[PDB]
Amino acid sequence: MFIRIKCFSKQPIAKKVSREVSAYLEYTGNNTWEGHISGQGVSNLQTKLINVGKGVKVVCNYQDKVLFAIGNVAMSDTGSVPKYTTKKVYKPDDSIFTLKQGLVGVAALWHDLGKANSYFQRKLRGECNPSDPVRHEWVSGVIVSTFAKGNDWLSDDFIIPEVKHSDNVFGDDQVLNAVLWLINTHHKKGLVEDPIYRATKTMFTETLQCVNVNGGWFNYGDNIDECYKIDTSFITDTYVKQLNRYRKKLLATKHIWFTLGEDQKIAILQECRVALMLGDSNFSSDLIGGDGSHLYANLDECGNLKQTLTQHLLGVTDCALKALFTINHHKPVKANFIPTIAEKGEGKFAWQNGVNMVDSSIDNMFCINMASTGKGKTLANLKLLQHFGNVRCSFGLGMVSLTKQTAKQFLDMGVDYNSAAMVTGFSKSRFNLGSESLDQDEVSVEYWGQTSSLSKVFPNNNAGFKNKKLLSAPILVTTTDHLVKASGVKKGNKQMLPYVRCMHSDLVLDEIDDYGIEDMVVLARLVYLTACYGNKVIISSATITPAISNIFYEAYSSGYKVFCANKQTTYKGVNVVWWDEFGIKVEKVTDQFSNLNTRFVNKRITNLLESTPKHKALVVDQDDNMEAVKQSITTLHNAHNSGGVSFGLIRTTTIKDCVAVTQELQNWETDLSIKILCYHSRFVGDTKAQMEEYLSKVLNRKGDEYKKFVDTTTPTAYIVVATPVVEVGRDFDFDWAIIEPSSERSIVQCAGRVLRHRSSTPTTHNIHILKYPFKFYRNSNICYDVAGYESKGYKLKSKNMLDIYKKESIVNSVNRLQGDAAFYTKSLTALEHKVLLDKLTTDIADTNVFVGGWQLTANPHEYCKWRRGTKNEDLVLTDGKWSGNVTTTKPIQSKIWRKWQGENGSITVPEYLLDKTICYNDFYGGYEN
Amino acid sequence: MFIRIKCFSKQPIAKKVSREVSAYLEYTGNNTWEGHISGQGVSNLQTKLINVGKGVKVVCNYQDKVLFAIGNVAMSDTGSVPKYTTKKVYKPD
Amino acid sequence: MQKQILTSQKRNMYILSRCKVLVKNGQVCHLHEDGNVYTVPYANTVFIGLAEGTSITNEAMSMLAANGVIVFWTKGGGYDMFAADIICHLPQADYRPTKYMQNWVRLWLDEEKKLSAAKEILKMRVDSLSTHVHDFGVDVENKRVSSIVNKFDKGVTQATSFESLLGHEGTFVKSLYKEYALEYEIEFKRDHKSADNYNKFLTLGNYYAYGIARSSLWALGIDNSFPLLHGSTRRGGLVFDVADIIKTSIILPLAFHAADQGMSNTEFKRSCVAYFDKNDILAYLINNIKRLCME
Amino acid sequence: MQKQILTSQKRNMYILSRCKVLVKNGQVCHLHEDGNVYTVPYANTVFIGLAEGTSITNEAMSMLAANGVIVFWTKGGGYDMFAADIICHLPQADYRPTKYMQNWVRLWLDEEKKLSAAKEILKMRVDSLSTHVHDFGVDVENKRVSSIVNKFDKGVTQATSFESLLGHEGTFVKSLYKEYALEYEIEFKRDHKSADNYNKFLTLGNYYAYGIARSSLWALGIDNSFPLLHGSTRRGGLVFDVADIIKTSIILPLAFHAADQGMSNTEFKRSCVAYFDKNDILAYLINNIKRLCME
Amino acid sequence: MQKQILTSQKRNMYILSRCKVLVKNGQVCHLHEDGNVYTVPYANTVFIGLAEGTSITNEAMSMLAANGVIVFWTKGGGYDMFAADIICHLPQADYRPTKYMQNWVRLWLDEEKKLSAAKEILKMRVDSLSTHVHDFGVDVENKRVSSIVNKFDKGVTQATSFESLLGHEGTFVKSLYKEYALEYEIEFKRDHKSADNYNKFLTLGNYYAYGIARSSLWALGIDNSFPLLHGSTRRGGLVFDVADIIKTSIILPLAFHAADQGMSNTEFKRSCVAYFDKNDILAYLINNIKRLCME
DNA sequence: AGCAATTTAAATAGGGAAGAT
DNA sequence: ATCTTCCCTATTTAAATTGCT
Ligand SMILES: [Mn+2]
Ligand SMILES: [Mn+2]
Repeated sequence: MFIRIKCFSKQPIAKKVSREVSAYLEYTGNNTWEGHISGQGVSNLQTKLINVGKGVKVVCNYQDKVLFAIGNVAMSDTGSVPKYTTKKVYKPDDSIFTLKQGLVGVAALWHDLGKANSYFQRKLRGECNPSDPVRHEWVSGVIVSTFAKGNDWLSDDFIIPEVKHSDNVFGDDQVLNAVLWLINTHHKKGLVEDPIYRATKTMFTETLQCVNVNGGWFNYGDNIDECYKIDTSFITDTYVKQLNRYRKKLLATKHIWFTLGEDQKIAILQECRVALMLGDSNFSSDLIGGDGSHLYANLDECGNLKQTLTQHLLGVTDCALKALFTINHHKPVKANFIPTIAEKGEGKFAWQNGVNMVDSSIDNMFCINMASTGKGKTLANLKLLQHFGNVRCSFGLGMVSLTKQTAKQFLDMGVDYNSAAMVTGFSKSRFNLGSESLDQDEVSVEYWGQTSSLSKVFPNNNAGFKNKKLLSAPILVTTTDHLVKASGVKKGNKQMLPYVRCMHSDLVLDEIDDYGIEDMVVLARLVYLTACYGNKVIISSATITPAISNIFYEAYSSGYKVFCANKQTTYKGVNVVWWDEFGIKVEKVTDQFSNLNTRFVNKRITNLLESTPKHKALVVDQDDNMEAVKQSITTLHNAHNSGGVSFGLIRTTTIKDCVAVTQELQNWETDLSIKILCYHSRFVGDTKAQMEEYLSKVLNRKGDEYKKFVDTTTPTAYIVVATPVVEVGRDFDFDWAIIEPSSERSIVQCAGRVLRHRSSTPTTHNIHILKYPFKFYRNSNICYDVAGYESKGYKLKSKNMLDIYKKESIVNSVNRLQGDAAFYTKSLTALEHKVLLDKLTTDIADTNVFVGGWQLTANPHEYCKWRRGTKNEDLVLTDGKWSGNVTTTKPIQSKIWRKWQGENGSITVPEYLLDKTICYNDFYGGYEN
Repeated sequence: MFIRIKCFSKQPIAKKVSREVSAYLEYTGNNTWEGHISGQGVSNLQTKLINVGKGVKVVCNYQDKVLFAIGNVAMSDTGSVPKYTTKKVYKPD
Repeated sequence: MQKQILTSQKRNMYILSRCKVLVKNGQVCHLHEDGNVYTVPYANTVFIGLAEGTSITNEAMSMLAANGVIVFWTKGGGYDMFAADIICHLPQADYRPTKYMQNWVRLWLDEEKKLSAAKEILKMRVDSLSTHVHDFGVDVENKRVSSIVNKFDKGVTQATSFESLLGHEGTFVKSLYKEYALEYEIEFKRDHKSADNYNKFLTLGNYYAYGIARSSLWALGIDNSFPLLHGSTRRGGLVFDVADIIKTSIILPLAFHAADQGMSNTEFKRSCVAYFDKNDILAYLINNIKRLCME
Repeated sequence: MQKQILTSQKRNMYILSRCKVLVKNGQVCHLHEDGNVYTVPYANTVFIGLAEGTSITNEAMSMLAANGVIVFWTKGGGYDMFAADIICHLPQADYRPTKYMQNWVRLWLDEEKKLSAAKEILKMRVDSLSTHVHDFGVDVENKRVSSIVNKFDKGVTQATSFESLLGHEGTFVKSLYKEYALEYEIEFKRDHKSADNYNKFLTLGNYYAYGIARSSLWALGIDNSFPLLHGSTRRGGLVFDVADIIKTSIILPLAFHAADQGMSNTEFKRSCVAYFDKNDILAYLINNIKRLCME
Repeated sequence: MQKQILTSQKRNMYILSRCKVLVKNGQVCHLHEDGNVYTVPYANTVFIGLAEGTSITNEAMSMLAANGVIVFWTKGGGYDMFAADIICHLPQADYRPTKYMQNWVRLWLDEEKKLSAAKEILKMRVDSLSTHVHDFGVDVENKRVSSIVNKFDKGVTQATSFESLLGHEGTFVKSLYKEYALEYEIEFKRDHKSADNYNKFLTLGNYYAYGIARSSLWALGIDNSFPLLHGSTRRGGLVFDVADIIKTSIILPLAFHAADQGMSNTEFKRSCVAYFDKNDILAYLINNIKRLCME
């Protein structure tokens, strides 16, 4: 590897970086180094070139592509190394940036006018309840609305009038309404409980007129008259001139505001709100010290009076203005040019040369990567990102362990920690034992990286470790919940960090089908927000349903419409890149996405069908599923075994179902040597982690290394009874599976856990589908709702899987890929597709995906909750002693193959099952006994 | 013929030679030019680099051997381009 | 004022994209829309090109023209199949050598002489293939390429009309483009309005070969307005004969290799510089028009 | 602290001549008498030889040894005829991995295991020949080299002692010296004291392969006092035993090509860096000596 | 400055600081800081050391190595050496490992001499305790310390395996730690990660002990990959095993005195090297390794 | 619009002195 | 001695402005 490093630096920051860059490369003179070094040498040079201080101006070239660029060095657009760069390059009708500046400046000088009431003064001094009857943002909004109703609010002297209690402060003037919504929602968004309003309201002001004081601001309301008697000590020199210059800025630019569309207004006001909380939290974090008394805004850690309200308003204004400037004029730090990506894929990765069919100069890209598992999907996503140049992306993945797997792939192929940042925000205690030096695994949290210039506008220089890893990451391999808060939050400033993260970075969401329906709705909201700033969305899901692919394209198309009309460019359409392991297709799609997507789906189906059938599923006829499991285990051991040894996966639905199947199979008298494992999610930290590592090392069938992790000498049935934790994110390979039916994507995923690593075709049948789910004996009205898309609004007419599924069927992604809306009441696949198009629809609703008008409100974050689960309290095992109503028990010790013990950790119990003892056990975790 | 010209001149003469050496070679940054030129191209570059005045500090490398060295530039004895140049090197009998 | 650098040994080669081209402090440079000023070596530049969002000034154009740098503008194509119109500023203030234009005129006006020159220039692409052999892509001396160029030479030998030359031209272009497609295992259709990298690399090489051809013609004073091959499909001037002498020998395998390896456009620019410089394709074209003119 | 680069993955190697090596602002740099201070990439350096007229401070050795750079001097016993003591300081402050010493000395003490290991390292000569081919010199697959490699293998298979081994070395090296010389049309007698380029380039490559071999030894912890070849003219230890794996495959073809193609000492030195990093010869010798000790 | 260290019997390990070593009038001298030159007699020295502020030249290096004066580079103090070559039987006449080295290897190989040498290294560690009596430290003749000594002597003499010797060695070492903690009125528990004065002072004193044991192992040519107590996978375990002899006899009382009076690190370094120079601790380790390896 | 003259100023290089090891 | 830190020391680059064509 031959590199060349050039320095642009002034100071002796052309000198103390010269020591480190002259420790690793030869000096060719004139502050230019050039030579041969290894990739780990590149990583070491990066780590000790960035850590040496601020102001390092370093460009590296590997062959002729730029390896890395330290700082905001413009470096190369076409040629490299410019001459002098001075000022005044373009200076356009910027319009919408002047609009955002005027809105943020006018609102930020009015965002805390409502702290001047006597209640907030005695709240800061501390002789009343610290919770206000009406929040000060609403009081400042009442001030601004009363001033606007009285005088002309855009060109007049200010003077705060006598204000009363107003239920609504939103009128008709679109720009005033924007300023009012920025003022009122500078801490939290208003929440609308009204069902008719949630049913009908769509527009900007027409929804904003329904935002009343009862949506969170009106806490208790007994001291309203003191909350609206206000002093007017803000009339000073610099506050009045700042208010005048920003109001006239808005006055001069609001003529382009009425030429915007609804989508524009929503996205622009979201940006304005994010910059306003950025400036407000930035000025509230630091201590300024000086004060002019008689009025105060915030308190220090000692509770003393600080940050008087005139200079508080001025500081929040300038900090929000500077926030806006750096978030709207940033050339963000991108990743290194990974040299182990750009070469050809060989063999089964040979489809990854589809990036040589995509244009490298497209400003936008919507990848739908429909490639099957085991083909290197995430490597192909990184290849697609690097085809357009240097990489800046957020790999948002479900589960901690899947982020760990993608991080380990990124580490061992070409990516160091100067470009990658693995973020899992829980600090799990799963450590690697055996040998620390001989590990060559366990990707960790260090991020030598490079701190971006956006950290100076965040509160108190961003944060410590976690938010520095969030914001400053070129490549952010993260759990997805660090990105879905970009679309907005209930309370606080947790929106700004993923918002500013997704503003300048691409978004790569892998296996989006494993998320929930509301989770997929907020993920497509994130896709729309990412496309709002021209970034590229890579979706990587093999079993995509047309509905999902369509609504994600429509979210990207609305976002790219926002980005196109935001830079005053005519919208040519979205560069959609359909991708699988058989080919690629790049089309400029502005309309008719459905026929092209279904034609690619049909081409992928015909490229999947002439291949040999790997998963032949038979739906059993035996009604009782206990003895159906027995007979199917006996049949698939007598048919599918490797010299007497067979691996079976009993995929069931819930935990007590799993322990019921386990306790039946343990007490089942047979000549077969059944060896039973329980693989559900309710387990203690230690025990769970141990199951994972063992299962990953015994079900690895790409080699014969497993022969030494199990007793393959004696003919044995190694059976793993598992819940849907096996069908998501597990690289497992079973000889056969017996599936309790809950949803068709569960069938396709548990087919993907059988012969995942081998290529031998089954002869007779490798999957035995149960006749009924076990909830049929508990609830015959609805049985597929647990881990399925059946529900109270979408009920199957019959629950028989002979009626709702094929008796003999080759299970692949084809049934999920096709998409059928008719006959959803008597087939599982059409039931699935129905729900997917009836929840992820092209409407705005309130919990929908095109959400417009409601982004202003708190409604999409309350009624569409990301990871909406049950109450979930956590019973914690502390050194062998349980906390709550747990009561350790003893398992049946009949056929347990492996049982790992646990002493620490915690189990997640729903509040429903907290009533009784969860009865934790070493073999199977939680049950009802 | 592929050459590389490095310049370590001071004063505005450094800028005046940059016009001529940027008329014939591409700019690789940090007062270093590098590119393909012809035989007589090198000559025209020599003729209008020397005639431009006194104080021109130009080293040219063809492949790895030094093509030319304008001035009394020490340039290369083994490696090329020094750093902390200074006085009192040898001082013998 | 010295020998002013002869055109065949000029080496630098650019197509400038999204930058206003100006002069700072003596030298011609281009300034992009981020503040970056990159200098143009105008004394050694063969041609510059101007893509979308480019803007050159007067004295910059003067310093290119008086030094003898042919300047064109890449956009202008508006049809569905053809690279329609490329606008090209000739440095005519340098008074050109004359008798090569007289020889080109005496072969252009005589119809049987134009046909004879049409013949030799059609086999000139055949010998271009034989001389300029790349290290990658196809091998020229395989059975399929030799069979098709043998059928092409046999058909162009017995040709007697320019429409027969246009038909045989079409079969030659279809034969090569598709054989390269087969080698690189892709499906190929030549559309100038396509997002596929094998196509816009071919249009970038169309612009590169256009610039090379006007520098070769202007070095001998030959105008583009004397097309020895003409037709309804083939209406671009003499640049659409001296530019596509070197498609299937130089550009099209280089475009397919660049679209197969799949980095950005700048490696393709630099690869065109490297192959036009190493094998002296400009001097090769000039010397071929030299042995055309005096025969 | 970091991984601090694996010593097989260091690519820079130097032999400095007529300079004062020192530390100036934490930089390993050699200063000549003309006032020129050239830095050295000490965290990427494999070795720094020091020729006549050289000098080095303490701190330069301190931060070369902390970065794992082997420093030797080309005088003393560096006349290369006796090859007794080329003064070669190693960084033993770093506590090296031990297991290669253990397997190496288990086979050393056992004389039959030493004889077998010597045969493996003698076969590594022809292995090096086959792996590292050169396109500017002797083809390895011609009849003379294949015949002499077959004769060398059939002689070293039936070998009984180290005196028999010493003789097979005479044959291989001397006749490969000669075979190159007859193909390079030069009457050549190997002489370390000779002035012709065919010998000064050979001694420079001897020092370069000395540095590569000694860095490969020290990497594994292997010293030099445990050689596999014992003889009257084989004074010098294990570093020459590792180094003469890559005379006739690398050092000798590069030296012969250099002399024939009139390279200067500087470019021969560089040609040596290019071959030692393009084929990754340091990792080759390190992995192959792991194959040698192993059990 | 100029510093003399007796090592075996008659040869002296010269340590040179703040001086420039070169050749004047045909023999090796060095200019010192005061501008006064000092020569060196070749007969009385074999080891010559280059401390901080010291540069040597090439012909001085060559003439020093041709006179049997083998040079090493060390951190200032003379007992923190980072660069040297390997002792042979003779520096010019032949290249053989030293008798001490070979004896060590043979003793290490056969399991019985390895066990006997492990017992012996602990016998001489108890001897070291008594031999090097300090003033500020605890009395070695005290009843508790003598009971610990006799417990260690019984445990080493009655043991037949290495892990028993490791448990007994840890018991003795931390029992002396406990005794010195009982002296200096502190709760002392040995951990490397603590930032208190006693633990970090003992850590850097242990690093000084590792340096002087490394010099003593190098000076008889003993390699750093044959530990007696520590495992085969422990990198540089023989340095730790030899430094164990003086860790609890010299480093521990000096470190506890240094943390008791609380002075800084450089003056603890000068106290450690003053104790090394005054009582000839390196010469004690040299004679210790001779008596171990000779048996 | 490019440039030139010409100021203005920020920074780069170097030498001497003193303090560390 | 070697090397580092810092203070002169002024020498040396980059920007800035502005008539002039
Ligand atoms: Mn507030
Ligand atoms: Mn505030």
